[PDB]
Amino acid sequence: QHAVILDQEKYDRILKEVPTYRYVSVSVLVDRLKIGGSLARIALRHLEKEGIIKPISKHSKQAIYTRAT
Amino acid sequence: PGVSVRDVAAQDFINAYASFLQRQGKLEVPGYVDIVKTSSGNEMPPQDAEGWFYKRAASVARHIYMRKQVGVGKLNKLYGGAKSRGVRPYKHIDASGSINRKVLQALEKIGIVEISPKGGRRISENGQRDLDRIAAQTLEEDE
Amino acid sequence: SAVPSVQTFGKKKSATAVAHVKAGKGLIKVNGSPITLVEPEILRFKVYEPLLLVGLDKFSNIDIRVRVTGGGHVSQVYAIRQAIAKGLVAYHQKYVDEQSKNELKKAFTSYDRTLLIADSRRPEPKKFGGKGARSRFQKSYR
Amino acid sequence: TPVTLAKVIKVLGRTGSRGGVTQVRVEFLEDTSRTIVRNVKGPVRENDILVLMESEREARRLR
Amino acid sequence: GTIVLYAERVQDRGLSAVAQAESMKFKLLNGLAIRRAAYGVVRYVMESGAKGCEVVVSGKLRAARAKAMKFADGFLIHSG
Amino acid sequence: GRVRTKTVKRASKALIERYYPKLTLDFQTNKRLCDEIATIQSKRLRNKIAGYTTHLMKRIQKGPVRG
Amino acid sequence: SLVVQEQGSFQHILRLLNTNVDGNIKIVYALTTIKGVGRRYSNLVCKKADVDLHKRAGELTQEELERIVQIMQNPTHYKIPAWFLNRQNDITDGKDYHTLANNVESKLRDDLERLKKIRAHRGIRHFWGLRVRGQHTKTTGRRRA
Amino acid sequence: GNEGAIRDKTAGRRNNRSKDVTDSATTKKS
Amino acid sequence: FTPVVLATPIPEEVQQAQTEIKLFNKWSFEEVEVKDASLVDYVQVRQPIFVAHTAGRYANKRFRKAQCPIIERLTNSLMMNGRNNGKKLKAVRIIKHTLDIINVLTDQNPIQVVVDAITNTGPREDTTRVGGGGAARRQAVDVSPLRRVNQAIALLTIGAREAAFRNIKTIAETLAEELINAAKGSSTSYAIKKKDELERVAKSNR
Amino acid sequence: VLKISTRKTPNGEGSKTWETYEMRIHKRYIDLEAPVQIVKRITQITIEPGVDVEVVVASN
RNA sequence: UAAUUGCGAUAACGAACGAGACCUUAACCUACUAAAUAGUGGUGCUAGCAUUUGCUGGUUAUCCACUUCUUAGAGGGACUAUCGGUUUCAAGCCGAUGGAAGUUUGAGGCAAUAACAGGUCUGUGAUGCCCUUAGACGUUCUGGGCCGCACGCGCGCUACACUGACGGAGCCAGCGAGUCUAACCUUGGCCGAGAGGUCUUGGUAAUCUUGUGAAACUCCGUCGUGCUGGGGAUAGAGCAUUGUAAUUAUUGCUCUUCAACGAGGAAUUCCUAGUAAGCGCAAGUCAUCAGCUUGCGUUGAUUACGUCCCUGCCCUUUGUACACACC
Ligand SMILES: [Mg+2]
Ligand SMILES: [Mg+2]
Ligand SMILES: [Mg+2]
Ligand SMILES: [Mg+2]
Ligand SMILES: [Mg+2]
Ligand SMILES: [Mg+2]
Ligand SMILES: [Mg+2]
Ligand SMILES: [Mg+2]
Ligand SMILES: [Mg+2]
Ligand SMILES: [Mg+2]
Ligand SMILES: [Mg+2]
Ligand SMILES: [Mg+2]
Ligand SMILES: [Mg+2]
Ligand SMILES: [Mg+2]
Ligand SMILES: [Mg+2]
Ligand SMILES: [Mg+2]
Ligand SMILES: [Mg+2]
Ligand SMILES: [Mg+2]
Ligand SMILES: [Mg+2]
Ligand SMILES: [Mg+2]
Ligand SMILES: [Mg+2]
Ligand SMILES: [Mg+2]
Ligand SMILES: [Mg+2]
Ligand SMILES: [Mg+2]
Ligand SMILES: [Mg+2]
Repeated sequence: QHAVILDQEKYDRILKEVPTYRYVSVSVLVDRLKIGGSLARIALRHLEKEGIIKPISKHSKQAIYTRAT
Repeated sequence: PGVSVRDVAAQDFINAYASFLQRQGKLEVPGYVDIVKTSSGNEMPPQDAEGWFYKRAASVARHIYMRKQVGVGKLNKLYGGAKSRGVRPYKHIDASGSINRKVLQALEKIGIVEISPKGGRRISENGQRDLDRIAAQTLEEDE
Repeated sequence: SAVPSVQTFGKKKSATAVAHVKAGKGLIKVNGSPITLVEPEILRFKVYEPLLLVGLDKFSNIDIRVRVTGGGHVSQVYAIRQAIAKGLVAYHQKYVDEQSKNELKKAFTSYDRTLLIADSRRPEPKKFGGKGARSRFQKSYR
Repeated sequence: TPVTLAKVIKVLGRTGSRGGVTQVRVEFLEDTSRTIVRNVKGPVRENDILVLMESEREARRLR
Repeated sequence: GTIVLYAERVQDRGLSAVAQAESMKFKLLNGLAIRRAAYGVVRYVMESGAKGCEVVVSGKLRAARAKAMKFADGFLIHSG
Repeated sequence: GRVRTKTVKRASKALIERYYPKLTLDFQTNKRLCDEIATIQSKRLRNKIAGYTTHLMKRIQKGPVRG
Repeated sequence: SLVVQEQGSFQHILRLLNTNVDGNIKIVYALTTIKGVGRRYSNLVCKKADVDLHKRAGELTQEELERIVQIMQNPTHYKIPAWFLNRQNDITDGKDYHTLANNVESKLRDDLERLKKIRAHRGIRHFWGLRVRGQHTKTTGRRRA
Repeated sequence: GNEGAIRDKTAGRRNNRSKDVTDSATTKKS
Repeated sequence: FTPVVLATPIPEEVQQAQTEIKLFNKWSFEEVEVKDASLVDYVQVRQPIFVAHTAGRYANKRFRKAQCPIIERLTNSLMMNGRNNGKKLKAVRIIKHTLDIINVLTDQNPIQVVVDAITNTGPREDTTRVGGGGAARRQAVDVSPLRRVNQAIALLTIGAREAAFRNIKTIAETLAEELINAAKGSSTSYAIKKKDELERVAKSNR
Repeated sequence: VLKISTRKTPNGEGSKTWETYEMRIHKRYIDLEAPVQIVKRITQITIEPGVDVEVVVASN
């Protein structure tokens, strides 16, 4: 199916692939990887700890993050 | 220069107080508070098992503040919502009493409210200060 | 004492919305809260709108007491944006001056989204033979 | 690919036995020395500009 | 004692069709006929100053299958 | 469709034929005149009438009208 | 931020109550694969069992599987009020129960056999195949099965 | 009573569902 | 920008990007032009307005419908199918997000991206149903400048919808992809896929 | 505005034609202050058929 | 023209009914009369925050003033006005300006002449005739039945989900109703997860329920294309309210069972603006029970401003052997 526990191997992907695309959303992560959507959402929280990605529009429905800086 | 809770964002204010309430240790959260749905309408219990009772109380504080004296019942309706009735049309059904009532009684054991004439509880002077004090700290969230 | 306080109102659908505008320090408050916090969310600029066409400096010398009764979360919005701009011109009517007043009427009606004229749309009565005013029940013939 | 601009000159009557087609005549925007009647589909008024495909034909009545 | 019945006369029975009501009743329950009773009543109302009148009888007139002769005269309005 | 009925027109042709130079091309004043020189049962009609006899006027002063 | 790895602490399909509980679906809902346990119950069982809810079934220790299995035996002991239970005040026993697993069709078949043995209406209805509660059969319930 | 009822065969639902529907159940015209 | 204040707050991000100039939610209406004639005075992108919702009236005069911004029209045609009717608010959010998304995908100007996909999606000549004599036939009539905006928004806000159904994506996202495709003739678009197939039937039976 | 809605049709034939009647009840009060005679007077010097008048003492 | 509505044409002239007028209701009034059962301004008394005078509350009346929002009385208001374009350049129609309002201003009440073997003797102490009248087809009493289920048609409800569901929080209507020889609308306190309960309470009502703090909705989250937590039929188990009486489950509540339904074939309904659609609410019924009607407000659009292609109707013409009138 997809993936809902951090495969560590597929953790490496997440910080070496997300600065590639300049539109990262909730489902962007879902489809270019194979996350469970729930962990796409906590991928966001993570990837905006010391943010690899930079936010512009945060919302309960929608998430809008750009590339680097 | 004179902060009232009527100056503070309803989401913010009641998200903060509900956190200061929770780290004030002594609210007097009922024994159950981990089995109830807040109403007969709802399907599941509140998903934040830990501190929704604080949130709930934190709503009533602001809600009795921007008001006069509200009662147990008035709250049951404020909170109660739409409700699936299965294959039947939805109607509004009120919310739990032993939840909201217990909130108010245990809001008096901290001193944010008190039984007023005309009915129901009013905000307390002891508590009217409390909100405006913690609302300010929300108001100055600008680092 | 009694102060120079013009008063106007604004309606949209059933929503009545009172306004008190005196000579003040600048506060602009709906119901009991600053006009910054009017959070039917997206419709935020729908209430900021009277404050920009005509320049924020006109509001530096005036206290705005607004309050909304009836209608909906969206009708109250227009109900206030009306009374708010309907008192600004109504202060200039009296205390200020005609000539300056009509740059305000001109700022808005060059842009009128109701603003100072009420959108007379009411609902329409339901009649018998269907659920709606125009909507009829489904007929089956055979 | 020949793409024709054409300002409306005058709107005639309404044909198509259904009624959803309007007879109209136009002014060829680059060569104003023109006047052709074409049949329209949408609600058209005077003035506004068409985009003619096979810049000839010029039709009449319709059912 | 706290309830008192009064009795007046009438504002001339050409202006109340409640008066002409029990009038047609007695006429026919005196073995009369349609036209004689109907044209009769109407001629009263006409010569009572009224703008117009209409007396309509439905039911079994010449018996058998039931009919409905309408006997009117003068000026009547209908709608507003 | 706005078609002034006869009862309107039959009175517009009637106020002009009587009181002419006491009338004018204006609506508002003519409306006032009808209260003096005539009798009309309803306020709305009064105006409805007034508004036609004032229509005729603006073309009376333009070339005579048939009847 | 539950961006968490592990190496073997996760395991898909862990058998409970001779049932097959998928490890990839959240705990509360993973357990509901079992008969007799709805979302209400499984939301409460896992609360008393000191289990972190943010987890998937696949995680959680086999002593955390032990805490939950056991609480389901007797909820009446772990401060779970009787009105959460699906067989309260039995007809032939007089105590409170929460039947689980294979034992769902068990006492259910029994009940039906109870007002079958006594040959009462609601049972006769059951037997016949028809409906048991006073709803109409003239117009509805057609297409069968 | 019920004893005759529950213990009656040729009267269940199978025996009903087995049966074909009368061909005068989609017919009117009086 | 000469930023006064008074007895009540009023933030500088409000003060500035406004009294200076009425941007969108915060994009500027200026310098965006209808990149095709005929469709202008139908694609209303000139007189500016902040939010895509106004108690306006466009059902009294026949053509007063175009004198409303294609912005607030793009929105209106989103709230569709019964489940969504009369939920402008959810669309204005759906929309406000959509311009943000598009502005990310291709830098540029998001209110332009809209227009660029409202123009290149209006069918030039269509297909009527003439009597034909029994087994009827068609005729290649041409279509209004108003129908090249009406049916434009039509095809589009049925591309974003019909996709994001039982699909993992959001409306604002598929309304950003489907508005970018047609914003340069991708043919991956739903709108384009039908538009250039109406111009095919027309060219057929003239 | 006392409203009654009923069917036109006695029995249930034909289109379901609904017709509604009103009754309109108008209330109003007037507060006076005056001695002994003016009280029983006003009740009698101001009486009319159809109009239902009533005078209240004071207080509770 | 919406109209036998008018301009006109005129062996007709001039009129009556119908349509129009009219009445209701929804829209405008800083102009008139007023208001502790409607509101606001100031002022006392009094609480919080800053103490910058100030921002915010409380006091059903402390004192006084006012009528903007409120109520409804009296009138004002619109006449499709103003200009333009068309047309016999007539009735009019179109457009732009103003205006609260310019599609009969929106929506209704009413509404002729003639006709039907339409429907109602089961609304009537309306009624002819026949029937029937103590082994009553009168009546009352107990139980059952109107709901009975291989199935054919009609109106409806909820749904298939991500523009969603669930959990928090946000929080806004109008139309309405409510207790005398009684027991209705019910806040408040307390008790109970609930549904409820118990003790008091206001109201014969712009006064009390009630700000009916309704729902869709909004935000923050949880879930994540999985017949999934979408969906809630079927069924077991328990607790409660109505009633003398709940079994063939009245209704409500709690847990558990978790089916069909993955957008619906031929065919078909309704609809032009605060309309469609979605939403919930009061009132009818009512001891109890709405998935039903009658109305109300909330959110609020795509399209049309045309035609006779179709299906109905109306007018004129023409055929007729029909007149119990093409059953
Ligand atoms: Mg609510
Ligand atoms: Mg809620
Ligand atoms: Mg449901
Ligand atoms: Mg409605
Ligand atoms: Mg009439
Ligand atoms: Mg289960
Ligand atoms: Mg079927
Ligand atoms: Mg909306
Ligand atoms: Mg005539
Ligand atoms: Mg008449
Ligand atoms: Mg008062
Ligand atoms: Mg205008
Ligand atoms: Mg018959
Ligand atoms: Mg009978
Ligand atoms: Mg029946
Ligand atoms: Mg029907
Ligand atoms: Mg659900
Ligand atoms: Mg919600
Ligand atoms: Mg009141
Ligand atoms: Mg499921
Ligand atoms: Mg369920
Ligand atoms: Mg069981
Ligand atoms: Mg009811
Ligand atoms: Mg019924
Ligand atoms: Mg002939």
